[PDB]
Amino acid sequence: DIVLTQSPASLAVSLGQRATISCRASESVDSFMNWFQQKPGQPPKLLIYAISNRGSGVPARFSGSGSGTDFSLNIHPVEEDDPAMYFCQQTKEVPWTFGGGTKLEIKRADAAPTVSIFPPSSEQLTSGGASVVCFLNNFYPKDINVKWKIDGSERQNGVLNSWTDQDSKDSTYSMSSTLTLTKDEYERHNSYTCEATHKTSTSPIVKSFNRN
Amino acid sequence: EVHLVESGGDLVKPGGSLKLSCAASGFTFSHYGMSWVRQTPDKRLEWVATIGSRGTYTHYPDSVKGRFTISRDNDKNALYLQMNSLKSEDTAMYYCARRSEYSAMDYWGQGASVTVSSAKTTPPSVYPLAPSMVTLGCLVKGYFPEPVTVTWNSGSLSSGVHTFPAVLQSDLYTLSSSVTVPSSTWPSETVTCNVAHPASSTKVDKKIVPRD
Repeated sequence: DIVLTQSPASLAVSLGQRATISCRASESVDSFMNWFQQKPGQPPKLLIYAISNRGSGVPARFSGSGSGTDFSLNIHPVEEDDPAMYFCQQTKEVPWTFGGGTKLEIKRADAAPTVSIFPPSSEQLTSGGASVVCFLNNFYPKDINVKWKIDGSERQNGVLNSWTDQDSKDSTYSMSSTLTLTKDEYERHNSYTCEATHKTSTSPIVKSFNRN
Repeated sequence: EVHLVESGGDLVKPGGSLKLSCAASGFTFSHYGMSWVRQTPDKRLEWVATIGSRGTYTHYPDSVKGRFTISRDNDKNALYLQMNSLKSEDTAMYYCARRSEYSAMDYWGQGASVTVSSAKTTPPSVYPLAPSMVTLGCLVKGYFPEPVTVTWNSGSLSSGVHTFPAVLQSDLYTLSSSVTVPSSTWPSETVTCNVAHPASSTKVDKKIVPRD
């Protein structure tokens, strides 16, 4: 069973630059080496086959090279629409195998999140539950911390966070943070706050509401 | 254009069986070999099976050999994948793909979701999220299994939307979706998100109404 190893795991490159992803095969492959591109919500798509031939429909921006054990994919110029998961594949012989996959992220200027906080809807309250939602949309870089505060005091439990893949238009990220409490807990406090602390500004962006 | 549409995905008990189908269109089916590839939650790609164009041969990897069977009906331009003796380890997104010419997987299906678990189907609870521009949202809480699709205004509202990946919250999934619109639009007009959970045949429309 041949084994493919890609590097790096993740790759961040500025617009226009050159993208280089590598894959090393534990055994010969003769030239059965191909590369696939997979964008979120989509199935993998054939980029390069026989290590140098671009797939019918693939733009010149892409190209692969190498020989023997390891090969590599090169994108240049890297565009806004390139962030994705890239995998190399071996078809020389059964069982066919795939590289572990490598995530390509575009690099852009910092961007502050547009923050929105939402109180629990009356419907959820009627059923004894209370989820407070906060959205941090279109920011950059991806790493950012969210802190919840109830009546001024930080809450740790009941928080679920979720990040979206990088936007393929403005190259930003978006994130959701949900603080789920019980109706009774909710009714015992009045002020709820969502705080986004980044690094591109260690000055937090806050949003909050009062139950009354 | 070459098209491969899959169907048959679903939650099945361990040991149970499941039949996945892939409908080919846009080429001479009988002139091309076909394969199934799966992608586990860890995002890794794993070859599952292939069949000759005539169907005179078929092979599999050790992981599924003896449990999975590939079939095709060139008369109806369909590819199949019978899975028996299913395991939790088999839960993944399954894709069908066409083999070309050299030979490579140039065309893939949209993917069918398969979840092997003892947990039963649980429809979601959908709560409306009401607060230059404005951001509204929908909370899709406590459902099983994945996935759900969300739409705003039957699909009319397509831009300014952010649907976050589902997150497991105690054996149950929850996700939310946000939509940003110009103040002109809301609350002037009515905004409603459309949630669909096929597994439970659930279909709901929740209107975003201001509070008070």
